[PDB]
Amino acid sequence: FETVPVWRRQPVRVLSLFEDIKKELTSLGFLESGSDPGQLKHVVDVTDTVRKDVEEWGPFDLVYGATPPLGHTCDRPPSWYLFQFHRLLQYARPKPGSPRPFFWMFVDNLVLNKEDLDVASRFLEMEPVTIPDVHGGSLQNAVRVWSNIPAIRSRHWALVSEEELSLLAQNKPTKLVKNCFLPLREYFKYFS
Amino acid sequence: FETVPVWRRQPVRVLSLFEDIKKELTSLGFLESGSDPGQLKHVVDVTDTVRKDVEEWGPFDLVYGATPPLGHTCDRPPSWYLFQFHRLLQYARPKPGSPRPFFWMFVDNLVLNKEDLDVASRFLEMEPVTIPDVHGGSLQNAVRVWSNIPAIRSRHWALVSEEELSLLAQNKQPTKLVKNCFLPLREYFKYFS
Amino acid sequence: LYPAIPAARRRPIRVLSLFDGIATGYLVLKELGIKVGKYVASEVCEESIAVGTVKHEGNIKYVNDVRNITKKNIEEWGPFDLVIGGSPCNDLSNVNPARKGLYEGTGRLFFEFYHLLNYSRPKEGDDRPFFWMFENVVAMKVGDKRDISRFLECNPVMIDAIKVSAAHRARYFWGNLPGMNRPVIASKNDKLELQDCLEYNRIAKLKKVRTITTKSNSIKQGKNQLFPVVMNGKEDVLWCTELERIFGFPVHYTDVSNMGRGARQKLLGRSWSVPVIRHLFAPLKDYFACE
Amino acid sequence: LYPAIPAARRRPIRVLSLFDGIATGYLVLKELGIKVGKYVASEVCEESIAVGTVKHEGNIKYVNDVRNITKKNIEEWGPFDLVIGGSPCNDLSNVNPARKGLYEGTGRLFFEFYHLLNYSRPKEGDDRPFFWMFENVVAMKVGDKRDISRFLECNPVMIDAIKVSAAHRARYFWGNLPGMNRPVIASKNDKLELQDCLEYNRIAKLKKVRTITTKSNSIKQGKNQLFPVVMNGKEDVLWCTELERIFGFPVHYTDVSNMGRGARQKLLGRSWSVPVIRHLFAPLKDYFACE
DNA sequence: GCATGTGTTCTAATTAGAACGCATG
DNA sequence: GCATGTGTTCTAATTAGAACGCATG
Ligand SMILES: Nc1ncnc2c1ncn2[C@@H]1O[C@H](CSCC[C@H](N)C(=O)O)[C@@H](O)[C@H]1O
Ligand SMILES: Nc1ncnc2c1ncn2[C@@H]1O[C@H](CSCC[C@H](N)C(=O)O)[C@@H](O)[C@H]1O
Ligand SMILES: [Mg+2]
Ligand SMILES: [Mg+2]
Ligand SMILES: [Mg+2]
Repeated sequence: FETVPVWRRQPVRVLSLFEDIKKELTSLGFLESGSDPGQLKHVVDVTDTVRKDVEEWGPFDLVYGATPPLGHTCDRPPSWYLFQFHRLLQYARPKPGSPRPFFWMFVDNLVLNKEDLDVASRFLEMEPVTIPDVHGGSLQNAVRVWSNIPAIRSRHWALVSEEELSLLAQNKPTKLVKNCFLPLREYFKYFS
Repeated sequence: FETVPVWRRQPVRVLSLFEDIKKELTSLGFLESGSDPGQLKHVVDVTDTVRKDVEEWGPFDLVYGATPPLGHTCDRPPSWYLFQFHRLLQYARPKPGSPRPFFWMFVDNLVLNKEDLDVASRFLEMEPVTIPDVHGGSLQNAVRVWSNIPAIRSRHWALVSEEELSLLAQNKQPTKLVKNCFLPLREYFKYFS
Repeated sequence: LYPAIPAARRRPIRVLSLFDGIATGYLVLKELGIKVGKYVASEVCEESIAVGTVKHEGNIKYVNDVRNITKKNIEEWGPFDLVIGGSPCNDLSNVNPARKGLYEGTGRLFFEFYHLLNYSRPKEGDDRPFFWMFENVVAMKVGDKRDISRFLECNPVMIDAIKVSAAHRARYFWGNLPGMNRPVIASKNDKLELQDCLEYNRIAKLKKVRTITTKSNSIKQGKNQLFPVVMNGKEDVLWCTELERIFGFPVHYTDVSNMGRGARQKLLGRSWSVPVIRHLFAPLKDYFACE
Repeated sequence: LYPAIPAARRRPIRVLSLFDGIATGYLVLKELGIKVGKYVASEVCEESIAVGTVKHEGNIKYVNDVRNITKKNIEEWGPFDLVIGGSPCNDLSNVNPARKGLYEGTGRLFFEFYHLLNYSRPKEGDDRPFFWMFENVVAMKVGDKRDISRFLECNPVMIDAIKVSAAHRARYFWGNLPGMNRPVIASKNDKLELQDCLEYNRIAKLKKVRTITTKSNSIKQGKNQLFPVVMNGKEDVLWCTELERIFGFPVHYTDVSNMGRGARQKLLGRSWSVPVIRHLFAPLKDYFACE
């Protein structure tokens, strides 16, 4: 997908699953501050939603998937969130002809086991990239991301490995994932 | 076998194997002491004997078989003496039309085990009769006999207890014994002395 | 409904079999008279592959574990006219008290069928024929059956093998095969009573037997688990030759790889009832070449 | 040696088979085309009898242990046109170091064949035909082979199965069959090389196989005892169906009674080489009805 | 020259059996 | 209203495997 002239960048239409990022997304100017629902649709439980629902919910420009934040409050198995995310994604993808750019993304807050990770990457057709938020004096934020966003992947983020990410599994957003979402600014309207 | 008049009783032509009973049968009086071609034939190793060997040896009126008496003289397996006896026995049978009486007898001197004894009776078509040959003061002799001689199957011997008499067998470790069983042959052939 | 195809336009069938087992799909396809252009089977059990290769003399392209089948594999091996499979049910069936659902254990392997099915689907603008079918047990959690139907966007057909075999085998069948909902009928060669599956000088105690699982305890029948067969006035268990006739497989179909009684029952216990699959694949011979 | 019989005078064959094993005699006779009027088998092993009844659908009258057959039974069951038998050789073959010889252990069951053969022989004045045959191992004490021939009044011809099969099997054959000493020739349907007996995707290391006994050690060949078959670049032993074709038995002949690898070789290890017996029974077609 | 064998045997794996399980027509 | 089930597990019988054997062409 090539980049779009600034005067044709229409407002983004997003569908967020299992987690509402309306607050995080409005912060960086993607949704009108007031009374513009048509940009984000949110669903928490998906086991009963059919393609005809997603098709009728209006075409989407971004489909966001996220796991529950680290905490012993998940009735669903960790693999359930991806399988359902992959289930709806093909419901939301437009016709083979591309009228506009279509994006998707799936983030894990370090809840998937390794075999859940290899199943995740096989279904999303890419190995994930890791986004660390390090300041030396802080070890706070770290998530894994599968997405077709061209700029989230290429930038050579700070390379640190998983036994320190499992020091965060001994520990068993504003700065880190807002930096994740910025490259979407170059494709849709900035509301300021 | 109806009995023969005295004036047509020929002398026996006997084949005895594994054991020579020339002395026993001459004493009772079936055999001439003068010797033309001998009427009794004796062989002890018949592993290389064929039918025409027995056939050329002249018709036989009686075929006798015997295991070796108790001792270390048993060079061969115990069952060997029976199987070889049964093999040569068929060689001595005459044509189906029987011109004269044909008798056969096989004696065991308490040599064969029970597995051998039931094999014995199956091949000889007859359960054995035991000869007590035991006086009140002496229980010396004891043998087992299979034979088609009628009086060896007809008459009432005195019974015995076999568990106690297998103990006689390894407590060991002749006339009444089997020569009394040879007597009934006298009516069918000639008496010499 | 897909448009009918004239006889001349028909080409051989190209099918992708996932969790192939002992090649039951290829068997009923060949016994139906359908020309099999290519049969790509993804199976991991060695003895299973041994049965498929030996009994069909290498017409089956085995392409190991299904989780290692890439997207590129589907287009290279493709196109596929038929996509069949039944995932392992040891973590779905109610016979196992320690089942793990379809999201953990071996139940996740269902989503592999869902994943590779979407790869094999003809892209929009290509309305060539394309059929698929998926089998699993009835004794699964209603949440599992619900989710399976969700991912496949289809509701299952239950067909019990008792109508066409001498055994209880109730299984769900998702798919788009022509006329799966039609009433199933018995054929002349369908051995409907256990006596028809037994060998000479063997007597059947019952007309029908309980559901055959991998284990020997499912050969015992009923409350007291009696032996199902009498021979020479002695009670005996079923024979491997008889279990094969019960399932509709050819006699000695699993006489491969020096397999004993237990191994042959393990492969057969997880397989399909051949007449049930024949009933399902029967309308396919109107869409492909037959010789 | 034997007076010829015109075709119309021929009547079906009546056979007494002692130590029948897996009914090799009946199988050879019926594969030849000879009408079997009666086949009386004396066998003690249950699994062996199971093969005989099931594979031949109850045409065989089983009369168990040979030592309980009386002179009356031979005349009731008779008359017999053919008496065949192979006495067990565990106490006669040189492969057993603790052999007990002809007169003790199991070897003494030879005399049962000799005993019942005399019962079956036509009496003098019965010019009707009558044939017989006895088989045992070559690796036998010269005294035992001497004594066997002594009781049978006949000297054996040795036929090695390698002339007509893919395996070493040298056995003596006493009998009076027409032309036993004739040269053994192979048939166009004889599988002469081990590769001809193997299944699909199985490669033979050797062209011929060492003498097959009951136990698994006779499959691995030679000094180092290497596996005989390669499959998918892995060494493997022979299969049951392959052992059957080595012997000339039909495929799946011993897929009976839930028998495993070891049990089926145990029955096959004691059996006859079918093409050898076919070479021996072949002239019988000119003495009995054929349809 | 030296590999061969219609088996007995002892032991190391290996499998066969039964308990176990409970929501559901 | 009990019987049923594309199976896991641990035990008790199983069997598989290789050593053993040596007169003989
Ligand atoms: N990861 C995997 N990849 C491919 N096949 C697998 C697999 N895991 C298990 N299997 C196989 O999938 C099969 C499911 S049982 C179904 C067998 C088949 N439906 C038949 O008719 O016989 C089993 O044989 C199992 O060996
Ligand atoms: N006492 C007996 N009575 C009858 N058969 C016996 C027996 N003892 C052993 N047998 C059987 O005799 C057979 C000898 S092995 C020979 C088998 C046969 N010739 C074949 O072609 O297969 C064995 O199967 C054994 O089970
Ligand atoms: Mg085959
Ligand atoms: Mg229906
Ligand atoms: Mg059969």
